[PDB]
Amino acid sequence: EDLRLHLLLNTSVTCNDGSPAGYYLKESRGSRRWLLFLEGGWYCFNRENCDSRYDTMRRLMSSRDWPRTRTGTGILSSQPEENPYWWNANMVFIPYCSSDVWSGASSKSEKNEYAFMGALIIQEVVRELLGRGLSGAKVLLLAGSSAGGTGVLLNVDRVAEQLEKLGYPAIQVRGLADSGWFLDNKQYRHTDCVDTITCAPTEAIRRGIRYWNGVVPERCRRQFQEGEEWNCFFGYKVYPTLRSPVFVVQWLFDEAQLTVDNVHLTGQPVQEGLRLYIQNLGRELRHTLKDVPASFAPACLSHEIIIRSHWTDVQVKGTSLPRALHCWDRSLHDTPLKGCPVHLVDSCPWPHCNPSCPTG
Ligand SMILES: Cc1ccccc1OCC(=O)Nc1ccc2[nH]nnc2c1
Ligand SMILES: *[C@@H]1O[C@H](CO)[C@@H](O)[C@H](O)[C@H]1NC(C)=O
Repeated sequence: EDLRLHLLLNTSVTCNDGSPAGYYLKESRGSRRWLLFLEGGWYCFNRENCDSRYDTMRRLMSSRDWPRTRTGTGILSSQPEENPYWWNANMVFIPYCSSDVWSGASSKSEKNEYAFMGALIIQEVVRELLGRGLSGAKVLLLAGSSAGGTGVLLNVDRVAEQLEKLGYPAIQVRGLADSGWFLDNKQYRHTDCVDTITCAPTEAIRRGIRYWNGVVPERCRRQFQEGEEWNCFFGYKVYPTLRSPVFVVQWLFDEAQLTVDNVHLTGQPVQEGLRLYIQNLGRELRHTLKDVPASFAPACLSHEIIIRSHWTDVQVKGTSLPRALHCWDRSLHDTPLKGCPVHLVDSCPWPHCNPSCPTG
C-alpha cells in the first residue's frame, strides 16, 4: 500500500494503447536518495504478437486497470528488516506499459496501432518528479529487473544528460541493472525467425527497434551505426560505452536466457550435450563480467532478485546483495574497502552450487 499511483500530467506520453503512463511514489521527507525502478515483462515486436499481449497481458500495455497503490517489496521496501540497503529512500516504481525494453520513442497514430514510448516515459517521470522533491536529490538510482534491467542500461546516461540540461548537475545518476544482461549466444536448438516463438532475440530486437522507433545510448549508437543498434540491447556491448556508474546483478544461469536459448529443463537427467551447454553459458556470463567492477552474479538458475521479499538471502562469497550495494555506495563517496566487496561473481560451474540460491 506504500506506493501511490500518479498518472503522467503530460498526456502525450502513453502506454501502448494510448492511455496515460505513470508511476507509483512513496516519498521519504528526510532523504535525498531516490530509487526509480523499471518494471520488466518481456516485449512484443510486431502487430500480431502485440495484439496477443494486449489480450492476456493488458496491464503491460495500458494503465486502464492499474490499481491506485502498490506495495513496495525488496529494494522498494521501506522496512529496514526487508531492505537493509535503501529503506529510507524515496521510492518510485515505473510500470512497464510500452513493451519495448524501455527504448521506444513513437506515438500511436494513423500509421501505428500502438505507441512505444518507454524512453520518453522515463524522461517524463524524471521531469515530473523534479517538482515533487527530486530537485533536492543527491543520488538517483535507476534500477530495473529483466526487461527493466536492460532498460537501465539503455537509459541511465540519458537520465544523467536530462538532469544536466534541466539545471541539476549535482544529482548523481547511477544504475542498477538486475537480470537484464543477456548474451547473443548460440541457442541450444535453433529455428529461423518465421514467427514469434522461433525468433531469436537478436532478430526479434532488430525488428523491434524498427517497430518501436527504438533509441539506444549515443556512444553505443556511434560504434555500431545504422542497422546495428540491436547490439546496444546486449549488456556486455553497451556497458563499456556508459559513463554513469552501473551495478550489474545477474544470475549466471538466468531462466530467461535459457528460455531464449531454447533450453527447457524438466528435472530429468541432463545429458552431456546440455551439461556442456549450461556450463559454457555460465562461463561466458562470468567472462563478460570480468571487467565489471560492481556486480553480483550467483551460480543459480533463477530470474530477477531486487524486488523479491527474500532478496537479502542470496550471498556470493558470504556477501549478500544489500551488503554489496552498500559497499558500492561507500566506494562512490569518491582504493578497495576492507571486507566490503562490490565485485561478487561465483566461480562454481553448475546451478545451485551456491547453497544460498533461491529454493523456488
Ligand atoms: C532476450 C533479450 C536480449 C537483449 C535484451 C533484452 C532481452 O530480453 C528482455 C526480456 O525481458 N526477455 C525475456 C526473455 C524470456 C522471458 N521469459 N520470461 N520472461 C522473459 C523475458
Ligand atoms: C510532453 O511529452 C512530449 C513527448 O516526450 C514532449 O515532446 C513534450 O515537450 C512534453 N510536454 C511538456 C509540457 O513537457
